[PDB]
Amino acid sequence: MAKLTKRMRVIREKVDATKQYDINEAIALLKELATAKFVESVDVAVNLGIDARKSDQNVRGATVLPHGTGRSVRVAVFTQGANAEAAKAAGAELVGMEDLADQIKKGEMNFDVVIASPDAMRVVGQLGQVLGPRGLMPNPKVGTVTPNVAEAVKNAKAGQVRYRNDKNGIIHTTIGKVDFDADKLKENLEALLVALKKAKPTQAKGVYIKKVSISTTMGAGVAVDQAGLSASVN
Amino acid sequence: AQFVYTMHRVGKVVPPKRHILKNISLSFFPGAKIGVLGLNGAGKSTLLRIMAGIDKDIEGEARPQPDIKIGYLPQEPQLNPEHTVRESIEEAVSEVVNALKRLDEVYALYADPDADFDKLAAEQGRLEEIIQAHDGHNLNVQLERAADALRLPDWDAKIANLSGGERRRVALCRLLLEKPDMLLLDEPTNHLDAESVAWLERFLHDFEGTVVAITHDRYFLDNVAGWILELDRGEGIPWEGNYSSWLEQKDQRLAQEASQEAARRKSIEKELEWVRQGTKGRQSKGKARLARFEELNSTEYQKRNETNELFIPPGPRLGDKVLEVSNLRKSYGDRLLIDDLSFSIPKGAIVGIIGPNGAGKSTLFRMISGQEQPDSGTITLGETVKLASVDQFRDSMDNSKTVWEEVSGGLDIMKIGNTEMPSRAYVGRFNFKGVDQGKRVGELSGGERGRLHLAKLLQVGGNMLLLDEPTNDLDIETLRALENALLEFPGCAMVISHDRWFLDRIATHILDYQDEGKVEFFEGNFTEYEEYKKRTLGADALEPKRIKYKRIAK
Amino acid sequence: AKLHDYYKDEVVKKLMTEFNYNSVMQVPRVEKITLNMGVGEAIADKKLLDNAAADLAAISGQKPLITKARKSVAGFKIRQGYPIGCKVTLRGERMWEFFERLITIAVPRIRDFRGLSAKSFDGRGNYSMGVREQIIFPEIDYDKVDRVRGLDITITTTAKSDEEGRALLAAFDFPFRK
Amino acid sequence: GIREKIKLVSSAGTGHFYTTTKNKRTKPEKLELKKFDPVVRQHVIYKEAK
Amino acid sequence: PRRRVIGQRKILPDPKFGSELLAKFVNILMVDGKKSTAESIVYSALETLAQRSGKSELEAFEVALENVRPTVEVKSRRVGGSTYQVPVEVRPVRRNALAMRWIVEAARKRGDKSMALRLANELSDAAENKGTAVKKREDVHRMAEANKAFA
RNA sequence: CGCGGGGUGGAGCAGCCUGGUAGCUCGUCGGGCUCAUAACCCGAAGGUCGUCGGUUCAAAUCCGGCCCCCGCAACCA
RNA sequence: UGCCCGGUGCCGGAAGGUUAAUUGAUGGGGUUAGCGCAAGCGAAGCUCUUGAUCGAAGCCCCGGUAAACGGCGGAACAUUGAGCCUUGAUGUGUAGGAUAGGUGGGAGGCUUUGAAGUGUGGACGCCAGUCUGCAUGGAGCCGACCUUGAAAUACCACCCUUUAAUGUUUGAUG
RNA sequence: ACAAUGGCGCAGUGCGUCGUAGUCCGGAAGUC
Repeated sequence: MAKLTKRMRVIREKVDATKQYDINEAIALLKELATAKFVESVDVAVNLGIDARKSDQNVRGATVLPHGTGRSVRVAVFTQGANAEAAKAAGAELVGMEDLADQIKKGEMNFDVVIASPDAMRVVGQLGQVLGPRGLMPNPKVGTVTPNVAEAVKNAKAGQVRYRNDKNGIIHTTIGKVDFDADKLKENLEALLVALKKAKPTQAKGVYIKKVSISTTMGAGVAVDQAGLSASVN
Repeated sequence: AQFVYTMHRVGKVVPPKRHILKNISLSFFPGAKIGVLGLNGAGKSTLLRIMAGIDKDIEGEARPQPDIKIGYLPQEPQLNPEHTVRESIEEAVSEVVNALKRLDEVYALYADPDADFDKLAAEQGRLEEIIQAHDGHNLNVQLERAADALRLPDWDAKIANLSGGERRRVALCRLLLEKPDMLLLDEPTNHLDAESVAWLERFLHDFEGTVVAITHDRYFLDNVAGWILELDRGEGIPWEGNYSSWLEQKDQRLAQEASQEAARRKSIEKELEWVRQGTKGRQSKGKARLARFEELNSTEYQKRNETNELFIPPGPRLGDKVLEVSNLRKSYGDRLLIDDLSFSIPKGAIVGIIGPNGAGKSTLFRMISGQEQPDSGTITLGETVKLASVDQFRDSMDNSKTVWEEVSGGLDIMKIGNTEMPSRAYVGRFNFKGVDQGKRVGELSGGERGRLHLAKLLQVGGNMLLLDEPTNDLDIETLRALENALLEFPGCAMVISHDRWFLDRIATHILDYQDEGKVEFFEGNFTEYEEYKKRTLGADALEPKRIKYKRIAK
Repeated sequence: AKLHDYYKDEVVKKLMTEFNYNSVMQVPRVEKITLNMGVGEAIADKKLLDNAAADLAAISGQKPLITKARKSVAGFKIRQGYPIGCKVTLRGERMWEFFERLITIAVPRIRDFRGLSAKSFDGRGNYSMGVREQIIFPEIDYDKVDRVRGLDITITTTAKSDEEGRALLAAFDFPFRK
Repeated sequence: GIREKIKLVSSAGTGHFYTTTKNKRTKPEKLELKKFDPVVRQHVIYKEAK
Repeated sequence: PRRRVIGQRKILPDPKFGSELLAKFVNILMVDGKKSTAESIVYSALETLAQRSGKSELEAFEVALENVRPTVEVKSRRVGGSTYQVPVEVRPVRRNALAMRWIVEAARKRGDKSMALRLANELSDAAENKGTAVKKREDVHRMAEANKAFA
């Protein structure tokens, strides 16, 4: 793959390149180092100690964070039959009976959260092995298919985040936008950190954070010293 | 940590033979590419059977790193006779496929009116942790296409019809999807064709976390090949590098050592000889005579197996036309093996047979031996021609039988071809002294199980040899022995090889299995075929195709 | 099949009234007949005996008993318990069966034979003889056997004299045809 | 010489072994017999060898 | 003779095509003094090659003539009380004389049922460069290449 | 008397602690190269392993029992 | 005033083999915040043990020596490894030529020129591609790609490996 | 003599046979 291009080098030479700062300081830097592309979304790339090769820690799943993530909380449901029969009252956002994720190579990205069902997943989504070159197609790897579609949709609309570890222990997660209040951002950050403490490493050394890297859709990123239990965000 | 594997004072005592491994203390680190070398009986396959954990009846501590997955590839794989797809799916993705099938049942259950949603959602969590922990799976087209790119026989083919390299290449490709991090493997160079050896070289060379094998090829030792673990008195001596001049140095290190030990012993005997005349006896008569002789003066054992060598029975007298094939055609399903093949073999002729594993070489042998028939064309043998066949498949009745008994069949006197001789003396001409004869087939090295195999099938008389992969199981001193024996045999033989010198010995003619139904016959030494090949190459140079790039470089 | 009956009635009364006995149990009845081959097959070749075995088992309907050497011989190397040949003891049915086949067909086909030979007696009353070429039997041919052997025979009978055995032999039917 | 000393381990009873000798010169095979277990108080297959 | 040495003496033409390369070719192949039994199996060898292969009869001995033709050879030259093997370049006259001989010697040595058969084998393996005749030449090559040092 | 080594074809030796094949040099024999003789070339022959028997399935080998040749010692007085 | 360096003594050499103190890495064991009616699992810190890494003289080995003992037959600096970053470059086990590690962000740009094309030097036999110097050009390549595949490559984090450069830290020799 | 430049049969030649074998070879030996 292509690596660290001229555009990223030069943007980084204007404000800042490869260092850790306090959460208030980092985010301020990131916000103004943004270029455009499109109005600034923040995501966080969390390096922790993994026992994930042997699934002895839960760091591939998805949990609701107290504020609704991304810029629009965008939900699509691949489902069929007697599972979304019982989502009649609640309502799935979008039903794909087979075909609903296919917009990507036409220059079109679109979901915060893809909900999938047990009848659907065997058809569509069951090869989770490769999705390349991005991980958006619905997969076994973040897991937990629907017992009924109803509850799954309610959770996603409320503010559910799909996170995996990469390969070697970096857990990439959408926190929100930069327009969100320091206090509204703080909460999601704190929430992802307790989510990991619950799910501890069992013998990857006791580390729930190591190196925090932080990013937005276009600019250049920076790293945090600590983002969760320190004070404020802005 | 640096220790990917570590060994503390490891040994093995075999009181019939000698001590076969002793005081092995080594540390294996990331990035290292190690070939373990030595003769038959040097303990090199055993050292790898210890590190793989196969053999654990040892002194000392043989200990792996706690987070590595460790891959081991033996010389005769555990793949059952079952089909190619079924054995390829079996020990690799099964654990993930069972998790993906339970995960589909859980999908089906979400649409069932009586399923427990809370226990379904916990089973889904423990399934997705398995499928992610394993990571890979059977997949839509991957492994299946990868096996076809790496040119393995049919996905619906039987593992039991598959020859040395193919069956090993499947086993390896599988093994690698199962456990990657450290490789421990049992002479992987023998019985694997040109494109498969160039593949194995590339893979081992790029490898992570490390590689530990064995080889008998000078090309391996130059390309992969970072470190050399010499085994020979049962001690291990790691040496960093190198090239074929080290082998020459080793031969010179043993000739110096054997002669310096033989002089020290002789030097001691002159001093011992006078002693009677009128010493007091004192420390020499006890320390010299009782303690030094038999045990301490007995180091010369490994160097002595070099001059036991090996034997092939010569022919029954036989005429000028041995074998006549005209326009022979043979296929297996849809795969053309042989098409319009014609050759006649003259007396004193040694025919080399080349090409890939599974090209159809053994199926010719089977038509000559009448366990097959020509689909089209004809095979005519002379009338007095007697055949002696040597397979890839070298299996036998039991593993707890003696060397002598497996070869003799319970006879003191054997009729070897047209002539009677004592069996014990016949079994010894394959390098077997009375204590090596009394050992069992399960105990023996592959290289001893190789001489054992040849010693057995050669009793019917050496009139017409059909040898498939001779080099297979052999250690290098047994390889020198087969070569020396073959330099003294008269010929009437059709023989396979993959090994350049061995090819150079076995041609006075060539059958080159090139492609489906293309098998070429040429009459001459391998050097003659080589000059012909360089002439074809010449003309190939000017022609624009990216075929010729492989004959130029890798 | 055949000889069995010819023995009960005709043969038995003929012997009875030549020795003028009054008990019909004082008449010789054939007791057994042994088919030994022991031409050293298993001294230089274990499977040649297996062969040899099978060849006696073709004329008798069933596998044979593998024979063994009873002490150490230096001049032939062997030892006690060492295989060396094979027998088939015949009593009853198989006795009859063989006996028939033999006299009828085989005995004409013996080299230059044309009469009677009844001079070989143990002392008790028992008869033996050899077989040089095995192919003299109606079901053993050269276009059937892989290579030719001989074998030898031991006819035991409840005779108490060689007058007795000698008569028994002459009272059987040698027809000189195939 | 000395016919070797094995220590025959138990696997439904005791955690120990009974003690005996065997000829390894002619048996590369691992020994097993029924020997009596005082912990189970019943006879049982004993296994394991040198 | 050392004074009255002379070159080839008037070979009798090819009956069929008229080439005096073919004339020589036949000559060489004969034994016990019979051109008839020679030339008989020669035409038979040509026909079987031009048949199998499909080639003209012409190029079936002319591009066999090129690939069996040598370019250097090995002379065991005693030079006093000492002896050294040396190469020299084979004399043009001799150079394809040698060629045609060897194609007959190759088939005599290299087996098959009959001499026309054995020769319709070598006439292939000539022009392809692997033949028993090809070998001879790919042998006096190696052996003038090591001794290339001396001369 | 007391200790121990070695007896292998015609000569001089290997093998022998590992019992299943007797190997080497010279000479001899037969064939060649010389006019002839040495050298030289090709091929072959000659051995109960000093013996007698023993354990062993089997001894040149391991173990004993005789016939030999050579060494070591014969001392405190 | 000759012959012997195999022995014993010694001298000269260390490339390899074996090798001390040193150093204390890894594995193993003990304790128990805590998880659990629960059996039994066990973090951190502290210890009990094993002894990676380095490591010489000696010794094996290599070369000598008998007017040796004796024997003389049948603080700086240069070079150079390695631990961390920092800054780059391939990321090819099946198609797909391949630059599809993998996940989130995410559909339009400044990188004031960043076009791009034509050509030069190096890099990958993935040499289609891009990486990467310099001239013309102060200008937007590129995303149904072209193509296969269940998935297609805009564009920002960033993952570790094979590896490189700077910052170094450290261990060596000189 | 040892053989298909041939053997046998009706030097050479015409047919027909044998197909490389100790053979229809040679008159056991012998594969030039």
